[PDB]
Amino acid sequence: GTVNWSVEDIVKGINSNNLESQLQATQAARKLLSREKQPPIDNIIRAGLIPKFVSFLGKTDCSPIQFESAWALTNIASGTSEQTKAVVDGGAIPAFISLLASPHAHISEQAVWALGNIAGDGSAFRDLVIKHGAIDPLLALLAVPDLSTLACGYLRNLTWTLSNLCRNKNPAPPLDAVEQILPTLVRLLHHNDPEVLADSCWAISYLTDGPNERIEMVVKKGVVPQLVKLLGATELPIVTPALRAIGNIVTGTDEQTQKVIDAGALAVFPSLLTNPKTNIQKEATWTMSNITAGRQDQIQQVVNHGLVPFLVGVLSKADFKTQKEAAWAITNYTSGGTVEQIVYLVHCGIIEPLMNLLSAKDTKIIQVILDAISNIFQAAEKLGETEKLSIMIEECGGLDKIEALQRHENESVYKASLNLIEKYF
Amino acid sequence: PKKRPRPPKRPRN
Repeated sequence: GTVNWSVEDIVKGINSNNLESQLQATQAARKLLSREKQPPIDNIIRAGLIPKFVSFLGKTDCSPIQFESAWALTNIASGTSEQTKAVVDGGAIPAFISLLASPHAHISEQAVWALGNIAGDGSAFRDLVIKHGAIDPLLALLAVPDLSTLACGYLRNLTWTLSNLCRNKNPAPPLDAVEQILPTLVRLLHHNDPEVLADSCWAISYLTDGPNERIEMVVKKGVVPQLVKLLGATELPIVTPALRAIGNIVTGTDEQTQKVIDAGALAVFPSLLTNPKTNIQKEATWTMSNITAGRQDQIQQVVNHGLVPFLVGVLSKADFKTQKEAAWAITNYTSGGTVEQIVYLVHCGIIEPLMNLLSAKDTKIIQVILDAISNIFQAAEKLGETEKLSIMIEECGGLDKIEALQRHENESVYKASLNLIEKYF
Repeated sequence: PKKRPRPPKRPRN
């Protein structure tokens, strides 16, 4: 009935003075913009229909046209920043925030969806949606004794829109808004729907990606144990944002990193550091590098959980970026660790892969590996076993690497290599 | 030892 309409017919129907003809034309526009294959968003915009849809959003007497217009504008705001800006310029933000209070659940759901698309464009439209006062009705939609009584799709769309209101930086979301949203985020983080859990973990990862003050706002709510529990989840869509948030949290203070450790996160890294997905391995190794850059008792906790063998393994075989993160972890371990801990590191078989990685075409990992080498040699000097070490490095073909690096382009590279071969070989 | 650093829109179909 309203399928395969032309934009000219849609315009002719919406420009009529017949609410039913306008409704049919708006539904035709919705069906047109709901097509997976090249929806004619720009044609609809050029036609000048966004203002008419935004006006229809306010016709409470005709809820069907409200729903159809919300759907159409949602799909126009789902595209480019210019198309989302066209939606916003029509005055759709306050209209959607008003629709949030609709007695019809499908209309309020579509308004949540549209506002999520608008806030996901970037920090500017996000903060504008917040200034128009969307957070209060959004959270009110979730003010129920048990979230399980809400419809699955409804709760998922609300969780995702809230995640987008926590998303993007430069600037990060307003502090008062984050404080307003966090308790509902904790509630959702304790929900049982994997989609809700994944979106809530993404929201927490967004909120934790920044200065230690934001990380502290998050950690004070006590979500770290639940983040670790979800880190042990089987659904990768959940593990990814959980690991991202844990890593973000360990980028901060030693006390926040210790909060992460106390929740039992390390017990999960034996799997994360051998995870078949390369992104998970890289994120876990980067988190491990930021943990090895912490206090000595935290390095000792890393040792106790048997994670040094896993770092050795990742260094021996893994995607090169994960190997670079592992080299950073090793250098931090050797820079902040004790002599006993560095001796343990050597006894775990770090030297051979550390040497083998010195033949890479990335100067930075070369510098990192050479710095770790120097630290291990210093710890050996404190024991008088420098010679034994030197012999190990020679036996695995490392001295050849350092000598060939003496003739390298970068300055600090050949400087450190020459220092090594002069002071120990 | 230093700590280092490292769907926005959805259509309804």
